[PDB]
Order: sequence, then structure tokens, then C-alpha cells
Amino acid sequence: MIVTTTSGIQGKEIIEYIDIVNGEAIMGARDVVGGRAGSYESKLKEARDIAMDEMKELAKQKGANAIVGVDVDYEVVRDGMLMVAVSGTAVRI
Amino acid sequence: MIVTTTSGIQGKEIIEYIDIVNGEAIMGANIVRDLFASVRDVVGGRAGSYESKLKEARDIAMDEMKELAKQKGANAIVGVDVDYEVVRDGMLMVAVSGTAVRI
Amino acid sequence: MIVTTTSGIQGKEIIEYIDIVNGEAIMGANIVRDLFASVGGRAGSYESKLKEARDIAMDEMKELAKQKGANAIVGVDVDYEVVRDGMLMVAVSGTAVRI
Amino acid sequence: MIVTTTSGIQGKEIIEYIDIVNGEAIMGAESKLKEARDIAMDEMKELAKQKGANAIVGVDVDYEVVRDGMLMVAVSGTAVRI
Amino acid sequence: MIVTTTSGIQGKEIIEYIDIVNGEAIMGANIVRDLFASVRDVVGGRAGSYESKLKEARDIAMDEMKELAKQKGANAIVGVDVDYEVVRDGMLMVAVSGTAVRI
Repeated sequence: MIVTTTSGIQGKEIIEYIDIVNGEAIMGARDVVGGRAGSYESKLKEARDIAMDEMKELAKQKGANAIVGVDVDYEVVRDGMLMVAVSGTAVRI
Repeated sequence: MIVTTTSGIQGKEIIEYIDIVNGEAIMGANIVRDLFASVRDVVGGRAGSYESKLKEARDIAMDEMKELAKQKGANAIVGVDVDYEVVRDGMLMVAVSGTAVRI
Repeated sequence: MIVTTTSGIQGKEIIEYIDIVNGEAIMGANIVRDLFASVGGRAGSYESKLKEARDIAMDEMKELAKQKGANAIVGVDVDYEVVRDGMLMVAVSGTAVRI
Repeated sequence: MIVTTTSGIQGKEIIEYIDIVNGEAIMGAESKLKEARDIAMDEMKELAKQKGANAIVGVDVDYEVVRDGMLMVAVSGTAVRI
Repeated sequence: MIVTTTSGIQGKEIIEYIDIVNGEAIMGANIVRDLFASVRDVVGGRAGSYESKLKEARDIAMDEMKELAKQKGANAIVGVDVDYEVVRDGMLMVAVSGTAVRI
């Protein structure tokens, strides 16, 4: 199933814009370092995937086979906690 | 009513761009532990987790946006964006914006 | 005059991109408990004041757009950020165009 | 040089997408906010021009309080040829 | 590789949408402090330096996103967004996202 940060699936007609769906993960409460320095996946991959799984599960719940126009937001939330929040429009194609 | 975070509705022409519409809601304060107060604080309101309350606040901000759009004679809202910001004393704000359109 | 968050306008040709235009406003301070100071301005809730500031920001942007001889703003975006010790700045951005 | 927040120019095909370009201005220590935004935008345009671009599309502005009293404004965009 | 903040490649149809890809970089507090140059007014990121003081963080974020995309068999990344956020004790994070595609 296609998940894209773009407005449409080039080649495919959208049958229905079903709903806007979201997912969120709250992560735990001269050196510039990459997110994958010293590890195979990025430190935020677990958070990001939890957030995207929730969004995908909801979309699937709503009869979607695709999710377009997705955005990722990051906010430091509670006592230091990182939230990753993902939003997108569930569609039938 | 069609609501999308994309810049258009494939299949339909936009007959008129009516206006830009917004909705916000701030979460309720912490009560104790992972318990958080109702976003909408009058008889009925439900306490719960940070995530269930965040989702509630995002649902009210959304519904406020849709109610304004409908007041303006819109049948669709395109180019919807969500924004999150921690404001006064740790409460989370959810703000939603989009363009109300006739299709 | 058309103002829109979409990247374009349907059915109408842009004959000229003029300039990116912006507006901003900072929310007034907290008075007491849930009451916030106007940005004969009225005190209100956080959300009421927030809406007021966003309205001022949007008007300021349109104002700048019209004076540059535009009749439309496209690709509009709203940004929020807490500023000088607890106080929500709104900032609106857009592309002023001739249609 | 046409600069726009839209993702596209009208009556003008993009023939090269050169790079994403960025500008930033740092303040503190509303009118100075405008100055900052201008410095960020001018810095991004300069880079775009030096890269061989004649337009910048999909422009976005971000605002961040890096410390306290310091506000950063960052603009990002795609440098293109039309 | 074409990297673009736009939602498509004018002139080129997208034949496959592979994955959303992300890259990030994190700046130490010690370093963020060495960009409080604003001891006077407003200064550009390129005042007194060749490349912007944040360019290295962005380039590391962008490199990781691209390396990932490339490994997934993509030859372009579209709908790119850059995000900034202050986390833990004053470190600055720059995060980038986009859709890895095949054209």
C-alpha cells in the first residue's frame, strides 16, 4: 500500500478521499551527529514507525488502500518527551 | 464534506475558493501521573491518557474547522495542515488550517 | 481576491508571481487563570486570542499583497512558536500573485 | 528570479531541479523579525543563483526558538531552472 | 538523484512510490551556544562563514535520507520537508523527510 508525502499517486486516479488519519508516538523522557551514526537504524525509527503503524491501521480500518499528503511533525512535549506525529489523507485508488 | 491534506480533489473542479479556515484546541491540564483532563471542560468531559486527550483535542480542532467551513457554504476543505505546539505550562495546542472550497 | 493554502488555483492562469509575503502577530500576555489579554480590544480565552492574532497576521499579509499590486495569495502556510517567556507568535506566509 | 511557495510555475516547465537550498537568520540579545526573514531569504537566493538556478519553488519558512531570546528563521526551497 | 520540496517532477512521470524516507542530525549544546552570535541584532547564517553554520547538520540529515532512498532503489525523492526542533538540554535537531520514488 502506497504511503506518500505528495498530493497524488501519479498514474492512478483517486476513487475517494476517505478521511484524514493520524498517528503519534511519545518517545522517552564541535559535535554534529547523524541519526544513524553508530547504529543500523536511526534512533527515531522506532517512534516514527509506531506513529506510521497507527496511521496505517486507522486508514486500513476506514477501507483505504493508500495514504497521500502525509506530513511528519516533531514536538518536545512532556518533561522532555519527544512526540513524533504523522498525518495524511486516506484514499481509495 | 471532503477533507484532504492534498492541494486538490482529483475528478472535480473547484468552483470557488471561499476562505481559509482554522480550528484549535488546547489539551486539559495534567491531573496526576498519565491522567489528563478533558479538553472541553463542562459536564460530560472525560479524563484520560495524554495520547487519548491529544487525539480528542485534534478531533475538536478539526470539527471546529469543518463547522466554520460549513457555515461559509463550503462542501470541501483542501490543503489541510496540522500543527502542534506546547503552550503555557505544558499544555499541548493542536491547530488545524485549510482552504474551504465549493466543488 | 483569492487566498488559499493550496499550491495553486484551479481554472485560473497565474500571469505573474510577485513576491513571498508574510504577516505576524504575538498573542497578548496572560492576565489571570484562563483569561488572556487582547493582541477597544477584548480579553478572552487562549483560543479566542490565538484566533485574533492569526487574523491580524493574515490581514497584515493581505495588506502587503495588495500594495504590491497582487489580486491573489497562494501556497499560504501558518506557523506557531512560543516566544518571549510564554506568548504564542503566529506567522503567516504566502505567495502574492497576479491572476 | 521567481521565488514561490507553490510547487510549480505557470507557463514555464522546470528543466532542471538543481538542489534544495536554505537560508537562516538568527535574532535576539516584529520589525527585526521581518529583517531576519529578509536576511534568510536573501541568503537562500544568493545560493540558488550561485548554483545556476533562475527560480526557487516549494519555498517554506520555519521559525525556531533555539535558546531563549534567540529566534531562528530558516527558509528552504528547491533551486530550479525554467 | 533529484531531491525536491515539490510534490512531483515536472516532465517526468513517477512509475513507483517506494517509501517515505527520513534523515536527521543532532547538534550539541556546546555548538548551538557558538551560534549565539546575535550578541548584536540580527545576523545571517552565513555571516563570517563560507557555508551556513547549520549547513553541516542539514547536509548530514539530507545524506542519510538520500543514502536510504538510494538503497531502496529510488532515483528521486519528492515532497521533501525540513524540520527543526530543540530537544534534551539545548541540542538542536534537524530532521528531513521525503518520498523515495522511481522515475
